[PDB]
Amino acid sequence: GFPELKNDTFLRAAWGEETDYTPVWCMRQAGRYLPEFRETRAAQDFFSTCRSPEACCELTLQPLRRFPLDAAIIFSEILVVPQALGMEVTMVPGKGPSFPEPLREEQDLERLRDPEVVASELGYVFQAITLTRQRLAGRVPLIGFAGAPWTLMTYMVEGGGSSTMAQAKRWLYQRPQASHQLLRILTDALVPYLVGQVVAGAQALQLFESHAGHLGPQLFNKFALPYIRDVAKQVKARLREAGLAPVPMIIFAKDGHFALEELAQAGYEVVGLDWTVAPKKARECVGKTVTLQGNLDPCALYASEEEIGQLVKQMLDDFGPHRYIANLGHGLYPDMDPEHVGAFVDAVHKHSRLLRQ
Amino acid sequence: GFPELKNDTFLRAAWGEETDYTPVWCMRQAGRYLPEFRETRAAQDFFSTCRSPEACCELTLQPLRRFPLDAAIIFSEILVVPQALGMEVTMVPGKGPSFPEPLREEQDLERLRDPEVVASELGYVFQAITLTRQRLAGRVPLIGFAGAPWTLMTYMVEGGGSSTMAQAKRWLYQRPQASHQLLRILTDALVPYLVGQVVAGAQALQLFESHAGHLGPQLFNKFALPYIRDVAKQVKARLREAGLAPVPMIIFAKDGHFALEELAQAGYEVVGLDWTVAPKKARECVGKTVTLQGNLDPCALYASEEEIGQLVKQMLDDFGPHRYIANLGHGLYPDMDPEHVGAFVDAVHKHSRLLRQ
Ligand SMILES: Cc1c2[nH]c(c1CCC(=O)O)Cc1[nH]c(c(CCC(=O)O)c1C)Cc1[nH]c(c(CCC(=O)O)c1C)Cc1[nH]c(c(CCC(=O)O)c1C)C2
Ligand SMILES: Cc1c2[nH]c(c1CCC(=O)O)Cc1[nH]c(c(CCC(=O)O)c1C)Cc1[nH]c(c(CCC(=O)O)c1C)Cc1[nH]c(c(CCC(=O)O)c1C)C2
Repeated sequence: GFPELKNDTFLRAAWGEETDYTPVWCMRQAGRYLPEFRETRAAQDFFSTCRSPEACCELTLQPLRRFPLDAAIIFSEILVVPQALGMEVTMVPGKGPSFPEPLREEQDLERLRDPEVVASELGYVFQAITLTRQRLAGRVPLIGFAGAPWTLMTYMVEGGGSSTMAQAKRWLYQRPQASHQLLRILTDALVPYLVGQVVAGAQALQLFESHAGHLGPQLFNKFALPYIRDVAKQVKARLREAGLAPVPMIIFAKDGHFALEELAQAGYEVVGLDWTVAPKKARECVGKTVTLQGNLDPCALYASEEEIGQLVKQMLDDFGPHRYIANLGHGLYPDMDPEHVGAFVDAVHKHSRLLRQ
Repeated sequence: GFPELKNDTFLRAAWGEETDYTPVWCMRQAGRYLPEFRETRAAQDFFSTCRSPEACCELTLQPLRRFPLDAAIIFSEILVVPQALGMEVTMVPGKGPSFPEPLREEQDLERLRDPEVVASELGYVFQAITLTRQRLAGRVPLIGFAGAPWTLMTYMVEGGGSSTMAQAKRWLYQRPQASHQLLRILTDALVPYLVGQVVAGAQALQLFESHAGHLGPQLFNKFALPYIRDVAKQVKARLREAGLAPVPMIIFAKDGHFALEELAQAGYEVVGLDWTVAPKKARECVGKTVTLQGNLDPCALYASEEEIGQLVKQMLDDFGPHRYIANLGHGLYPDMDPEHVGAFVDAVHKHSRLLRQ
C-alpha cells in the first residue's frame, strides 16, 4: 500500500545489523527552533494542529528538507492519550501543557473512558501517519510514538510539569492499588493505539518514559517497568496476529541510568540514552544484543560547528560502529540554531564512515 | 483595483489588432544573465525566493529598468504545481530541478493532493502577482504562466530533465490509463491556479509545453493536446462565470513544429514558436487568425549588436507586421550579455516601425 523504502539504514541499525554509516535523527527535529515550524504553527492552536493530517505531515517533512536525517517522526503529542481518555488538556504558548482538572483521588478514575475505545478517538493520528508515509515516498522510515504509562500518569496527576513529581509519587506510596489501576488503564489504551499507528504506516515505535528519573530503582521496578514490558509484549503480539510485520521498538527512559539493565531485557530492540550516561557504561549495562540510541547533550549544539564535530567524534568513538543509532540525549531546544543541527547530522555521517574505513 | 495600463501594445497584438510597432518580450528576461538577478537570488534558496512576493516583484522589475520591454512576466517556476500536488522538489545550484522521489508506478498517484486544493497551496504566487501589478503601476501588462500537463508530467516521472523522456514515454505506451489519470489531475490543478493568477492581476497567460518535441504527432494528439485544449476552455469559462474579462492565452510548444495546425485550433490567441520553424511556414500552418510569438534563436544574441539587428530585420520581414509578438525561440541563457538583449529589444522596435512606414 506504500512506497518502497529507499534508505532503511535506521531500521537495519535498530535491528542490530551492520551498516555503512551510523544513522541519525533528533528528538524534536520538527520543532520551534525552525522558523518554518513556527510559521506553520501560527495558523492553528496546538491540538488543532495535531488533528490536521496535512499540518502534521508538513511539520514532519520540514526538517528533512534541511538535513539528510535517516528517519522522520510523526508530529503529534504524548498527551493525546490522556486527552482521548477524557481529560481536558491545554497548550497555551509560554505555559506548556496543563490539565485544569487533574486526577487527585481514586474516584477520579471514574471520569476516564474505557481504554479499549481510545484508539478510535485517535483516528486523526492514524490519518496523519498514513498521509505522511505516502508523502515521504519512501525517503526514510517513519517513527510513531507514545508516552510510557508512568510518564503519562505524572501529567494526569500533577496537571503539568513538575520538578519533584511529589503528587504522582504520593499516589505510588499512599495509593498503590489505584496507581496500578491507572497504569493498567494507560497500558490498555496504549497498546491498541500503538498497534493502530503501525497499521496506518509507522515503521518503528518509540515509547517516551521521560519522567523515569524521579523514581529510582525500587519504584521504577514496581510501577514503571511492568507496564513498559507489557506494552512491548502486547504490541508485538497483536501485530503478529493481524498478519503484519512487527516493527523495531525503542524505549527512552530519560534519567533512567539505574534501570538500563532491566530496560535491556524489557523486549525493546533499542534503549535510548540521556546525555548523563557515558556510552561505554551504558554498553556494559545493556549487553551486546540491544541497540543504543543517543546521546549527545542537546546543549552541545550551542557550541561552534567545529566543536560540535569534535564532540560527535568523541561520542562515536565511545559507542563504536555496531548496534548504535545517533541522536541527542533529549530534544532540541527552541533557541537552537538550525545550522548547528545541520552540523550534528553531517558530523555523525562523516565520522561514522571514517570509523569503519 | 489596479492602475490603468499605459502601454497595452502587447495585449493589442495578442488579440490580433494592428499596432504602431511590434511588441517584444524575452523568455527568462528575469534571469541569471543579469548580475542584479544573481545578487537578489543569492539571499534565499530558490523556492524561498518564489514564496516571497517582494523578491518575485523585484526580479520581475529588474529587466524593465534596463530595457523598454512591452510585457513583464511574473517570477515563479512551472514546478510549483507538482510541489503543491505534494511532491518534494529541489533546485540546488549547478544541478537544475530534481524530484528525489519521482512517480514510478500507478500506485504513486495516491500520494498526490486533490487537484482542487492546489490553488490554495499557491496563494504565495497570487500575492506576488498582485504586488507586482501594483508596483508596475500600469507600465506594461503582466503575464502569468504555468507548465502544460504533459511537460509537468515529464518532470514528475523522470525526476528532472531528460534527453529522451524514456520513462515518461514508457508511461504513455505501457500505462495509458494511469497517464490519462495523471494528466487529468494536472489539468484540474492547473485550471483553478491559472484562474487565480488572473483574479490576482495577471493580464495574459502562457502555458509552457516545453517537452512537446519528444512526442511526435500521434502521442501528442492523444496525450498532450486534449489537456492543452481543456486548460484554455476551462480557464476562459471560469473567468466569464466570475464576472471577469478573459485574458489572451499563449501556448508555447517547444519543438512542436508537427502540432502547429492543431495548436492553432486549440483555443489560444497566441501560438509561440521555437527558432527551428521558419516564420512563413508557421504562418501557413496556423492560418490567418492566431497571433504568432517568437522566434529568434536565443544563441543569436551571442552575435555582435550589428548582426543581431540584421537577424531581427530578417525575422520581422518573414513574420510581417500583423498578428505578431517578437520574442526569442526559447529563454535567455545565463552567459548572455545584457547589452545584447538590449540590442534585440531596440532592433525589434526600430525595424517594426520601418516596416510599417
Ligand atoms: C514527540 C513530541 C512530543 N511533543 C511534541 C512532539 C512532536 C514534535 C517532536 O517530535 O518533538 C510537540 C510539542 N510539545 C510541546 C511543544 C511546544 C508547545 C508550544 O509552547 O507552542 C511541541 C512542539 C510542549 C510540551 N510537551 C511536553 C512538555 C513538557 C512539560 C513538562 O514536563 O514540563 C512541553 C513543554 C510533554 C511531552 N511531549 C513529548 C514528550 C516526550 C519527549 C520529552 O521528554 O521531551 C513530553 C514529555 C513528545
Ligand atoms: C517562467 C520561469 C521558468 N523558470 C523560471 C521562471 C521565472 C524566470 C523566467 O521567467 O524564466 C525560473 C528558473 N528556473 C530555473 C532557474 C535557474 C535555477 C538555478 O540554477 O539557480 C530559474 C531562474 C531552473 C530550471 N527550471 C527548469 C529547468 C529545465 C530542466 C530540464 O529539463 O533540464 C531548469 C534548468 C524547468 C522549467 N522552468 C520553466 C520552464 C518553461 C520554460 C523553458 O522551457 O525553459 C521549464 C521547462 C519556467
